[PDB]
Amino acid sequence: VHNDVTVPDFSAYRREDVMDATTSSQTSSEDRKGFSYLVTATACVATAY
Amino acid sequence: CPGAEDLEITKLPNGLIIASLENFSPASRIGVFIKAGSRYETTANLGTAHLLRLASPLTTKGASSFRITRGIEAVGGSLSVYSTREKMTYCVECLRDHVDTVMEYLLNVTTAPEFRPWEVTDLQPQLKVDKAVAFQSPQVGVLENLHAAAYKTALANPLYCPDYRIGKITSEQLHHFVQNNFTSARMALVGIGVKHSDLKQVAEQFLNIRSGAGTSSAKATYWGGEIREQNGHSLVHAAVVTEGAAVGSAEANAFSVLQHVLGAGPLIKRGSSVTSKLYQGVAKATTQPFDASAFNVNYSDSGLFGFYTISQAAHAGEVIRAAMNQLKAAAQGGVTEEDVTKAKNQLKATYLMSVETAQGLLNEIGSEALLSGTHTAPSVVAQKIDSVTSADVVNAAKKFVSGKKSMAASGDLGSTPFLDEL
Amino acid sequence: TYAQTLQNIPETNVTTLDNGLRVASEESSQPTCTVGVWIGAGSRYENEKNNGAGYFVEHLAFKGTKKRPCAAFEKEVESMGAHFNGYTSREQTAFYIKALSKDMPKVVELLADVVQNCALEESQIEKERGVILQELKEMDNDMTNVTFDYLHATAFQGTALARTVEGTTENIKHLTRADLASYIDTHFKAPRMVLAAAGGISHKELVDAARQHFSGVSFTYKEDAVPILPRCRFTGSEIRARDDALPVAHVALAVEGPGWADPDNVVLHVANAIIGRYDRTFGGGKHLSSRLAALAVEHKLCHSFQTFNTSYSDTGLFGFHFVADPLSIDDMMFCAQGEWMRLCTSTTESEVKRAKNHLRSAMVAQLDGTTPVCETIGSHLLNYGRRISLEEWDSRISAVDARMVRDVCSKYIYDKCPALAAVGPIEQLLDYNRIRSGMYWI
Amino acid sequence: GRLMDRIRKWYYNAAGFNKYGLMRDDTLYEDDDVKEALKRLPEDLYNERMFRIKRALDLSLKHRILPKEQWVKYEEDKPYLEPYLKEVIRERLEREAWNKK
Amino acid sequence: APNIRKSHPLLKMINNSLIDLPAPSNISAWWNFGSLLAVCLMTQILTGLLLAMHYTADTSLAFSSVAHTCRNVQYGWLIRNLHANGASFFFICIFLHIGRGLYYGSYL
Amino acid sequence: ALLRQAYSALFRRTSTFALTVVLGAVLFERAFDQGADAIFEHLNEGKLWKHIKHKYEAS
Amino acid sequence: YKETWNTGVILLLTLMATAFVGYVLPWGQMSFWGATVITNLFSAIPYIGHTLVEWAWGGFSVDNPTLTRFFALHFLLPFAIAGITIIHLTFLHESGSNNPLGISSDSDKIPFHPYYSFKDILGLTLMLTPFLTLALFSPNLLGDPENFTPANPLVTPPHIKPEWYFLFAYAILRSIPNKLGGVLALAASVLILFLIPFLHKSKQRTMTFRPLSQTLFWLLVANLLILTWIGSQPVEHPFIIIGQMASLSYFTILLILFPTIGTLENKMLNY
Ligand code: HEM
Ligand code: HEM
Ligand SMILES: C[C@@]1(c2ccc(Oc3ccccc3)cc2)OC(=O)N(Nc2ccccc2)C1=O
Repeated sequence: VHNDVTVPDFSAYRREDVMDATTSSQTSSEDRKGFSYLVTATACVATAY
Repeated sequence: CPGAEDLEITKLPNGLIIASLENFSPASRIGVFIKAGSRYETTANLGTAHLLRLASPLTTKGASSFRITRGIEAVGGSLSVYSTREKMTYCVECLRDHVDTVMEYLLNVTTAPEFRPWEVTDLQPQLKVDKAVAFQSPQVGVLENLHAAAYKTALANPLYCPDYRIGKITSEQLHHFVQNNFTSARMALVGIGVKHSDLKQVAEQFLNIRSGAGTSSAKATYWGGEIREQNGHSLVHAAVVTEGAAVGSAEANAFSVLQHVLGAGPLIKRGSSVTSKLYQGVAKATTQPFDASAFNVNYSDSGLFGFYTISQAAHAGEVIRAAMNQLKAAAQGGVTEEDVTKAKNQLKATYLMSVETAQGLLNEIGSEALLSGTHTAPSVVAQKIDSVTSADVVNAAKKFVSGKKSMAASGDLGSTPFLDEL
Repeated sequence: TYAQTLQNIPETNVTTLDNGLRVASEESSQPTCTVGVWIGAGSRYENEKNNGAGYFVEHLAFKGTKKRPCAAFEKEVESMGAHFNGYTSREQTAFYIKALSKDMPKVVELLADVVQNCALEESQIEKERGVILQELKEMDNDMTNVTFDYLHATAFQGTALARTVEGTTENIKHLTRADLASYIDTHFKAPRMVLAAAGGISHKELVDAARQHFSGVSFTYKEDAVPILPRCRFTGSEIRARDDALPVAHVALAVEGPGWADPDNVVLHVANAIIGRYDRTFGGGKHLSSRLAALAVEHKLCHSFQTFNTSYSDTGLFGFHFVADPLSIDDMMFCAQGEWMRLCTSTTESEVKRAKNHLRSAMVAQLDGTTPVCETIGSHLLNYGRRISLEEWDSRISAVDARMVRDVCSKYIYDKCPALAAVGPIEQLLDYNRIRSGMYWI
Repeated sequence: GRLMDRIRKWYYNAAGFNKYGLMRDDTLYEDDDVKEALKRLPEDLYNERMFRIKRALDLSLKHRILPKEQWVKYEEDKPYLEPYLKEVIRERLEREAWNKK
Repeated sequence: APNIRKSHPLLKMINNSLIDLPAPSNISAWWNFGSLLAVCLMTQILTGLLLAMHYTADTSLAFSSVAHTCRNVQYGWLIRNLHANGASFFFICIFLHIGRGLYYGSYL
Repeated sequence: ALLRQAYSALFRRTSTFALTVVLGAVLFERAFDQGADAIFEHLNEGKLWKHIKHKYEAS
Repeated sequence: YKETWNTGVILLLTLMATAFVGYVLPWGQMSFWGATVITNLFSAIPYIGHTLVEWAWGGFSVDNPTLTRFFALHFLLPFAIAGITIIHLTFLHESGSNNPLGISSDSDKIPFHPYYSFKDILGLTLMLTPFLTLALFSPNLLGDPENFTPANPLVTPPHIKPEWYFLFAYAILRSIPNKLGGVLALAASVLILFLIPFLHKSKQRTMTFRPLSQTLFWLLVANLLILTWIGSQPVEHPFIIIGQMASLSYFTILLILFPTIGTLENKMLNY
């Protein structure tokens, strides 16, 4: 039954700031996105140039 | 700063009954009760009442389909229509300060429908859908067949439009139905969270589809037939009944009490029903999951009484027979004087709880305010109920064992017995 | 008028029996009433070993106590026309009775006896063990619930909220009479319980019987200590359970919610009111005010859809769920996400005006009878540690405007990583990345 | 006096769709409003409209018109769709007005 | 249709070939040369036009018109290099595209 | 909290993200060209006409 | 059928550019000076005008780099025309063809083959006769003898006159004695086509049953003839005034009379 289903462990992949299950993941969200989007925004600058 | 209030109840010269009640609730729930239903249909217009139920959102002379829906939603209101084989209720709920708004719509829908040909054509395929979801409960299917086996006419008519007629109902049929049934003398404008003078005013100054008793329904003739639907389901639902008591029939309370004495539904979650003669009996007979209950219906000119079961296919035989013995055993004085005392409590309780919700209170008021333009005090009703001897009950029980029975069952009926083996 | 009716509603009385318990009730003039105890317990309080205990308990809480074995317990309740129901969830449990106000006291005794002296019949346990296993197979066919379980299973993966209320197959097959016992003693405790009642009952008469049956007082400060649960981490992710043999598909998408105490919840509930809900039997059809509902009808996008703002102590799930044919999932998700974007970006005053009215009548509806009102009381003290009148709610609702809906919605929704659960014939539902993009601009 | 009537009758005749057996309404460009109205027409009125149109297209491809005796007469032209079309537009404007807050 | 990306007769085409197009989840770098070949084509055409605008097809002027392009046209030399080498890049990519095809039996 | 500040002010709204890329490019170009030209001329000190010019300049 | 129409206008514009750059290639006197007049039209654009023209020229006047780039353009554009034709027919098939009565033809459709394949091949040979007759018996009826004289940068022909298909527009360009004003009138004379779909007030699609519009229609056609004729004459009385009249009425018929009359006709139908 579905009750016996659980999401595997993604610690071998999680970013450092969301590795701990008892910590809000929202507090590190803006940084996690700010960084990824920074890469993208920079690639856009290099491309425009 | 509000307090208590009276349950007024005028009754205009044209026969329209008006019952109101201020409970100072922040929410008002008005409704238009009417004596209409599949009961009044004939072979020719079968299902017309079902479609009419779904046609509530169609355009009227006063409001368009669009404004009816947008208008009512504009003020967090709602509009719905409930119906039985013999009565149709159109009620609207909304916050007090919007009763005026919502009212225009309730009015238009019940008295000024336009049943535009195209809107109607578009709506009919809905009958298929509405009916498909309803029939997901086996309960609904067997009750349909039940009334079809119990009667030869009127009440025998199904509550959901038969398939061969989906798409064939006409605007003329809807109009003629409304004209010959939605008459001032068969209607009642009931309301809660309102002031009689206000509700009373709306009725008279707005309700125009006029007087008369309209076309009267044919009398309900008992058949005592037997319909079996072999559909292969692991569970077998079966119902066995006998002509019971009619609405208001003195013999009503007797069956009500016998109902609660035999077993009228669970009271404890996942708990067994000990106070249930019928359940306890079936339980002793079968080891597998099942369900048994006392069935009971009261209509204007008739009623049905018996038991409804649900059991695995292989044990249907024993489960149904077990339920039968519990009825005989009861017809043969096998009813304690304390049993009748307990049942009378569950009955008084049930009734009293039924009116906790706005939907239940309004339905109680209007139901009675329709079939007798009056209102029995919750004490007189209790006074009438407990004043039911142990004899009465045993008699009701006898009337069942001796009366001609009709039966309906569906599922893998390979082990389900025929009415003449009970 | 409306206002006046809100002010004239009888106030909710509260008192605390220094042993830790709280007794609250709302008085009316009804010969009938409902009373029960709302416990701050649930699957979230369980762990890997005792998951499904509180549920296993919920099954025995009605099969008899020490003072009175099964048959005796049932007969007594049945014979008085009272109704005994209850439920167990993730952060909240409840056992309540519907009966004649005339029996409020005997009931309170019965409640106390249930929560304190459950027989936990060794033989009944093995019997319910098989019943529960059957209920898990019954519920496994309830897509909507399989879907919300999965939504929690991934939204809160690795934590406590990830577990289901019913528990595991292994737990149910091996939970011990001692475990259930331990569960009860550990959680069913005065400071974490609320005796709620509504109908025609004397608050004092209620509190009196309360003192009489809920007596055991505490000495230390830790016995008056309600344990704060550890945080449950939210995770933008998805779980895809595919079975093309299923007729329809269920999809649920959600972002992390604030949690009970947060005022923003009034705004989220207004927002959800704008989007509303729908199913193929809403006569309103193509004229429904909910844009998503309109589109659903027009394009036949789904069989039904619903928004939700599920709260908890410190978190919540704000999202929506829909059922659609395998070939219309993509368009539905497209419009659903599209509407969320409109919320954060282009909400109208008209939109909220309507949503507000809709919300008011919705709150008023959750107080329709003694049981629903009682449930409000239990839940309110247990979550807000106090009852919140309809007048307060209306006060808060009235303050909400388009701008507010946008900021709040932009706050919890815009450019967030959602949690996704899809069950059934879901091949048409595009990948996470595509869905993730539906979280911004529009 | 009867100026407008005179003018309309002249135009009708000058227009000439009646030479193909078409009613004024048969000639309307099928925009959204018209398409909706057409769907509300009773079966017979609809089938009749269709024949008149197919017949006219046949005349158009043949480069012929109908014999003068079969031309529709100004006063016998039946405005079969106008009533429907007006309701349709009336409804549309209501939705439009209403959706503007 | 609810969203333009699918109803519009032109976008519909872009959507069905570069947006919603179903692609195998495991194709490797060897499946990159199709798009690269497309870009060479667009690149070659664009640089070719630019060169053609200063070229002169006549035996007495061909050689020098190319010289004129590389020596006098703003970035003429650059555009010529990009065109001449682009042709090589085109063949490198077509050969690898072919290799991938033979190896993975794409020719089926 | 630069990544955080940058996200809210620049990267969140698609509009602001676009303005950030425009100015970013403007700034980048000016700096990249200058630095690039410097690095190139430095690796070729004394070989460019820029370096030699003064000897024959005599306007 | 707005998309079919709009792409239709793009096709016209592209064909115009094509014919222009193509006409310049033989490099006769008319090729050169026409290339001079046309390119200098762009210099009328304020601020960027001079800059764009010199850019397009690749120098300070129409010269060799103009010629070589024009050849390349002339070679390329025809293919853009072919491609956009596919888009044209693609939008068209979304609805299929309209027809002379302007009423739905769903009740009476027929396969393109062999009905229109045969009809089309017939139309082909009918138009092919004049074409070949002209080309084979009167090769130079339409060209300017001036183009049989090698371009001379220093001598401008006395009467610079464009190819017949550009005369009406040229006429309009000259109506406005102000450089920029005349250029705008010229641009508008063609771009006015993008506006047509929005000036439709008739409740009927075609003009078949609209006698007043039909008159207005032929007036417009004749107005075009007048402009064509005017564009071939020298700027002098009475041409100048006749020209401005025709120009003014051209725009008046399209922007005012057509929608106005369309509305007027609706009322005469009692709509
Ligand atoms: C499939 C794309 C193309 C390929 C493979 C290609 C290849 C080449 C090659 C091999 C050369 C010789 C380069 C050299 O000088 O050493 C060449 C020359 C040239 N190509 Fe292309 N070309 C392509 C497309 C085009 C297009 C579309 C045009 C013009 C519209 C064009 C115009 C020219 C011109 C003018 C030259 C002569 C100038 C020069 O030699 O640099 N080419 N091309
Ligand atoms: C290179 C130019 C063009 C080509 C090759 C072309 C080709 C076609 C073809 C083959 C058709 C279908 C048959 C027909 O009805 O004639 C068509 C129809 C049409 N074209 Fe063009 N066209 C061209 C230019 C234009 C222009 C300049 C306009 C408008 C400014 C235009 C507007 C249309 C429209 C609206 C139709 C619809 C016909 C109907 O009423 O059914 N076309 N075109
Ligand atoms: C064939 C012709 C032409 C073709 C299409 C035209 O349409 C335009 C094309 C591009 C830009 C503006 C108009 C204009 C001229 O090209 C050309 O040189 N001429 N000759 C000419 C003579 C005097 C003044 C202006 C032009 C054309 O007629």
